[PDB]
Amino acid sequence: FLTSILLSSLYLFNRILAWQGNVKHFYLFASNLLLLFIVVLYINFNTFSNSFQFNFELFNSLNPFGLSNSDISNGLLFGIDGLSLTFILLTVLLIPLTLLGNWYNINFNSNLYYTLVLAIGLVILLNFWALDYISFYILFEATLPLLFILIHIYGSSDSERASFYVLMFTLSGSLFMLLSIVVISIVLNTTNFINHNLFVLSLDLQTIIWLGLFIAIMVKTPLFPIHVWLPVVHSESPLAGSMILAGLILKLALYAILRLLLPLLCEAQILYTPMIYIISLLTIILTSLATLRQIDLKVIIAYSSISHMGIAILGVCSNTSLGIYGSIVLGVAHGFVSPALFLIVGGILYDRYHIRIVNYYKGLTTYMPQLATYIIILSFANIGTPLTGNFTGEFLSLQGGFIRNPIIGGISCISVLLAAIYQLKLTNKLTGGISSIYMHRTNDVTIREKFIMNILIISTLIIGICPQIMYNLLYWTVNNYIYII
Amino acid sequence: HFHPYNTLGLATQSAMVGLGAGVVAAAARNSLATGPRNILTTFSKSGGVVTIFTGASIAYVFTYCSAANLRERKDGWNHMWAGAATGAVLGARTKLVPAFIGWTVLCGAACGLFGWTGARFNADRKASLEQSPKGFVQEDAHQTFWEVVHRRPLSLTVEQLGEGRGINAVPIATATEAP
Amino acid sequence: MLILAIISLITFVSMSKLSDNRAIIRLINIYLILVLVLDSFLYLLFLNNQTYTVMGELLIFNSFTFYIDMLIYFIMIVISSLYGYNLYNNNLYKTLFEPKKELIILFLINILGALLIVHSNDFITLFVAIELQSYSIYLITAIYNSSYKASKASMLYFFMGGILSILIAYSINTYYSVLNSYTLHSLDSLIINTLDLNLILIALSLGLLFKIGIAPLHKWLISIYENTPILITIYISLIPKISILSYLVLSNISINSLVISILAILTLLVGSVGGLLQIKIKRLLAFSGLTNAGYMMLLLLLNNNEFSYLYYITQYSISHLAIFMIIIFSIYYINYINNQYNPIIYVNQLKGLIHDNAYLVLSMAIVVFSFIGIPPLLGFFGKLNILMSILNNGYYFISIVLIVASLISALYYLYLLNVSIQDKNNILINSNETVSSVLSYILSSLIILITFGFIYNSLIIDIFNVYFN
Amino acid sequence: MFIGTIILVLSFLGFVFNRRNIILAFICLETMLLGINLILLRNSVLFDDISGSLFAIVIIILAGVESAIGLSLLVSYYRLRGVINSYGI
Amino acid sequence: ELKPSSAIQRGPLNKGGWDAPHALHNDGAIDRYAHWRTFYQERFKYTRATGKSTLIFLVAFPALIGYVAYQSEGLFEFAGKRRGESVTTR
Amino acid sequence: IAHHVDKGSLYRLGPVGINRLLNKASYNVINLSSNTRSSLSMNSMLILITIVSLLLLVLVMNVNFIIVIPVLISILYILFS
Ligand SMILES: CCCCCCCCCCC(CCCCCCCCCC)(CO[C@H]1O[C@@H](CO)[C@H](O[C@@H]2O[C@@H](CO)[C@H](O)[C@@H](O)[C@@H]2O)[C@@H](O)[C@@H]1O)CO[C@H]1O[C@@H](CO)[C@H](O[C@@H]2O[C@@H](CO)[C@H](O)[C@@H](O)[C@@H]2O)[C@@H](O)[C@H]1O
Ligand SMILES: CCCCC/C=C/C/C=C/CCCCCCCC(=O)O[C@H](COC(=O)CCCCCCCCCCCCCCC)COP(=O)(O)OCC[N+](C)(C)C
Repeated sequence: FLTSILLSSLYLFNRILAWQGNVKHFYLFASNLLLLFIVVLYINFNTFSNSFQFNFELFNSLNPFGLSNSDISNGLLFGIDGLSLTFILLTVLLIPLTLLGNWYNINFNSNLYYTLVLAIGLVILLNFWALDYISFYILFEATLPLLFILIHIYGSSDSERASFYVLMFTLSGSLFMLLSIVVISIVLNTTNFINHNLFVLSLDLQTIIWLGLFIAIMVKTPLFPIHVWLPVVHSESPLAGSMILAGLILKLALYAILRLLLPLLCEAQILYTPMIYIISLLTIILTSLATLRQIDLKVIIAYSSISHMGIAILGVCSNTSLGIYGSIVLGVAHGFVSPALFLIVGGILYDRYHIRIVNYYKGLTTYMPQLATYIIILSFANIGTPLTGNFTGEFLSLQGGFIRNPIIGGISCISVLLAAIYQLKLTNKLTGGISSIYMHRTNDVTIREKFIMNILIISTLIIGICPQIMYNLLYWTVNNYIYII
Repeated sequence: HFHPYNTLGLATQSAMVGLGAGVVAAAARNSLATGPRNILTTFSKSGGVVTIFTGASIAYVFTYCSAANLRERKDGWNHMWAGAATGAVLGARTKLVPAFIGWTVLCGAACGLFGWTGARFNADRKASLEQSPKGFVQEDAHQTFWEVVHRRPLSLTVEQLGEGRGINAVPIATATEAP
Repeated sequence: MLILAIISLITFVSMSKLSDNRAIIRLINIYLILVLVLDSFLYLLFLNNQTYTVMGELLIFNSFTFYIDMLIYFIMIVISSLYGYNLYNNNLYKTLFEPKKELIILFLINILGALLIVHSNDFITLFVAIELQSYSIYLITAIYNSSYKASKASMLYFFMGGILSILIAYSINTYYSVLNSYTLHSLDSLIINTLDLNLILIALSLGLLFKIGIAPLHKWLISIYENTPILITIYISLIPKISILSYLVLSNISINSLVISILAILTLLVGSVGGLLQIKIKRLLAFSGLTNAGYMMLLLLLNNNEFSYLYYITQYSISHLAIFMIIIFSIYYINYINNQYNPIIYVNQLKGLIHDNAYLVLSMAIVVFSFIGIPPLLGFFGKLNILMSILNNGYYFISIVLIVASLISALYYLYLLNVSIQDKNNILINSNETVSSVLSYILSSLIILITFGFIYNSLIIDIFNVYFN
Repeated sequence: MFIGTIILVLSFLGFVFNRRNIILAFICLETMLLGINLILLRNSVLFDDISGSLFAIVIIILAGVESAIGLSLLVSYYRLRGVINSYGI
Repeated sequence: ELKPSSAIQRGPLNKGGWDAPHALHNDGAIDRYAHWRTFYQERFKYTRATGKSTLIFLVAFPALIGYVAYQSEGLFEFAGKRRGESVTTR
Repeated sequence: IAHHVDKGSLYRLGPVGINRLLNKASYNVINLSSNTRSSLSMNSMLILITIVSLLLLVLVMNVNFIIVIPVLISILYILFS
């Protein structure tokens, strides 16, 4: 049955490629089918169980091609809790929006581009299903060649250096992640997201293991020593690469610090949270300050994403239920509101004028009133202006970080000010003034751009008016990672 | 414990081995070259090689043994300080201050990462996972390095971590109970 | 059955004309295929790591060495397909990829000498087989004698192989002068404690290892690999590597050696940063072999390293084979053919390869990302299982040097990609003649192995568990 | 062991610092093989066995075959360049 | 005599589609300024102002808030407190 | 911060300084055998140097391991610079 579904489906695909040159209609169709499938899975999800509900094993020895019903299991496990399914819902409603986001600008070799974008989306979808450390790690770096090819073939003038940096920095942190994963797999002889809180390592073996995982998380939720590939890989990517990156990869490393570190490095983690607070306060302040002198326009939103991830990390590392919940709300709400900003700068503003320097853009209200409406609504939604989901995440993460250490909570609370300075400094320059003498007047915002914007604004407003709507997934996982004896 | 180092004589021995290594490398550069070269161009057209060898040898072993005698314990920090001194000597041939500082800090970081892994190219035998007790403890004992248990002693948690943040010598539940 | 082929073959080749050489190679190709298919059931001999010694403790046959001979036969089937099949039917590729009359003779004699090293138990079998394969590489290098570079390379390889063979002979007779013995089966766990065999056994391993291309003495081999023609160098890069390393991994005489660790650190360093600013594709391609031989010098320090070794061997062999075959295929699309023996030299000559045969670039990208060690591909599990043996056994500085070396080596691997996915002005639209069905199927098989070979990891570990334990 | 060691060492250093022609390199290679023979046959006599004599009679034949192979290699080096340089190949 | 084949038919590459008319007048001064700022690092050099900034923001400020963060870990509880009650522990 | 720290000194420890370090180290190890007109004398003297030098190193190295670390640091310095 299940094989006949697939070679029906492969024949479906071959015939519509034979009769239609493009793929994008079928990729949109498969994306929305994947949406409906994940929401049917959410209907059948048991919230009253802490355990992993929809389990499957791939590449077992008794059945290498397909599912596994065995006494012995050495393949790759997959399955979800509420924590996984939160990010799966966030991922699956963003994949059609990034396929839709480049519906007209990619002209030359379209089918390659849409295949790469859908492939990256599928890899990141399967990242949240994984249940081994090696099964997490394999999909965790399957993205990188596709990102390299996507950034190198499509982009601006400088897409060679950006493609190199997205392979280089990510690979360089993630190799030390592999070091710690190998040490875990030779001590425990098991890599598993199920059993791994039962095993207790020695304190100085834990403090050796924890370093390599935290270095990779410092590279990928980019904290201050290496926060540095991120503005260039944003500022020189195509549109769906930027959107998928800043909506999903950074939140994937935010998911990895919960899933991989907090269960079997508890006694290490307590010894190291002051160092994490040094690094996260120091990547809030110094990056939020370095945004004030920026000549380019996508680079400002890249540095914004740094500062918001720095707020979220002191939520997960807070040893508080409030901080864990607020970091999850911040990750999901940021994954909504930031790709809308990258669409504002890269889609409505780079398709029309093909330059990204700030000095050309002035007085956009008088020819584009509803674009300007979007720009100011998204600016305030990005700041931490409430009823938005960004303030719920920032408020609960700042509260957890105040519980764990009140002085670094006191100096971390100024991120409310620092995040608003550069954002409103950009927004009043874009909206205010006489219309630019460099810009000739173009079209106002189109139906598909307004469609993407309206979806990404409603989904922040619903979380911002009621953050309880996703507590039913998280109330286990908010208690799961707390170590208060 | 530890016993104090012979900074005097280890530094003399290091100056001897650096002098010999400079002799050998200057002879090697003499033999592997072009042009009019004779027997006493070994120390004129050497490129300053004996200075490199002896200066690095004196600097590293002096700073290593001095830092281990000043700190009165032996770990990888002494390799950090001695590599910083070696990077100072190797960076002074660069007559430039920022490159000098770069040589100092980066050679000290590389040598400290070297000395923290054991300061050995090869392996240690009994420290290996292959030649150590591993797996579960089979009954309750002092859990060694490379070993796994199911539950840890809470007294070890209080002594190693602290009595502060969320961590206490008795859980919050039974500290607050009705009788 | 190699002996049969040599005995039959030189008889048959002396009577053929030069018009028949290519067809002769086709015959031998199919012959070796039916030695794989019809005769591999001998794996049933080696249950539970049962080991035989043959010819009076002269040869040793276990399942490790059975896997190595299967690997060498598979690679010889690929290489002999590359000689015996035309790329295109042009008057171009006939004057470029042309076999000599005595090429397949020297191929099979070299495969014989390479098998009698891995299957070897005593030191004179080791010696005689080392010189058999060394004279064969001398003559395979010198057989395209209408070439200045290949003649100079054969002379250089003669002298540098002669020194390092006399060093092996000195180490063997030096071992004999302290032990009236030839076996390392003589050693048996107690003699090593009460006898200083360190200097002997390490000098033996070093004289064996400098022929691979380990780091102080690497440049002469890089020059031989750049000077030989493009079909010869895919064979002489692979076969001494896998034969000599499969000897030195099976015999554990340099366990926890300080000298081998120094030279492994130095090999990983000088191969990674050595091939960075290099503009010739075989140079670029040979420093990759230098680093990937460093990763084996690491396993020489190990006890019980047979999984990590054999996995990373067939990994490197498939990846090596495929990346040379892809740049064989890119010769059709370059705007400039020099140098009849070595028609593509500079790596910028493959610059617009995505706009002419984009699936060749898909091929190329797959094998280059497997060289880097990207997790969906087969090179990742090789590097992973090497790390699982390095960290298990206490080599902590070696681990970080391995990681930094792989990160530095990723630069010049991706430089191939960076060149090939680029804009080109005059692109192909319509070409009349086709690439060989027989020979492009081999490249596609080698890719499908690399991409979808992670599927069978657990099957392979279970079959490993039974036949080696 | 003295005569074989010193002929091997002096033969090796005469090979290494050869800058004058190419056939000095060949004959220094052959004298290296002679020194290896000397050391081994002395050890066979001192240990009262043939097995060093076995390896010595095999390495005689291998030295001969390497001389034949390598001198044909020099002839093919000479085919296209009717001169052999003094500094080397 | 080594020329790639007679049967190639190679021709020029086009991107394809519509040439959008120019919506933006380039500024040479703004483009040169922004190209100068984007690639600022390849002309960056160490000076005294650079050294002041590097030591102040990379070593001095991390050491300062490091001292503050390690001195004050288990100091403060403010959860349920009253008048005359300590809010620190040590 | 945006010029002297983020684009200035975090790139000297990052992609801008590593490119220059690797450029210099690769140039030095490629010019390691640039000198002589001869291939053969060059490589056969190179074989002599190492089987001398390694033996000298282990002669140092079983006496004391501290006095051989700066020897190897200096060998890396003259090899890569
Ligand atoms: C980018 C990230 C970089 C990360 C680098 C971290 C490397 C840090 C290494 C830590 C580590 C290897 C663990 C690595 C495991 C996986 C590592 C993953 C890959 C890492 C690549 C090497 O530990 C080394 O630490 C050095 C200093 O830290 C020492 O230096 C030297 O100091 C002076 C010598 O006397 C010299 O005088 C000076 O000359 C040297 O300088 C070394 O001697 C020591 O071996 C620890 O292993 C060891 O720890 C000890 C103490 O528990 C274990 O103790 C045993 O077990 C308990 C009961 O049985 C008892 O309690 C304990 O008493 C007992 O003895 C051992 O079983 C052993 O296992
Ligand atoms: C009719 C068949 C004729 C015989 C065909 C034999 C061809 C030899 C080819 C060698 C290179 C191609 C890779 C093939 C790997 C085979 C794995 C294997 O089975 O090797 C075993 C494990 O290997 C190990 O430890 C480690 C081996 C690592 C393998 C890593 C590569 C993984 C992906 C490629 C292999 C899977 C491809 C399967 C595609 C269906 C060890 O030796 P065995 O005594 O059990 O062999 C028995 C194989 N027989 C039954 C076909 C003779």
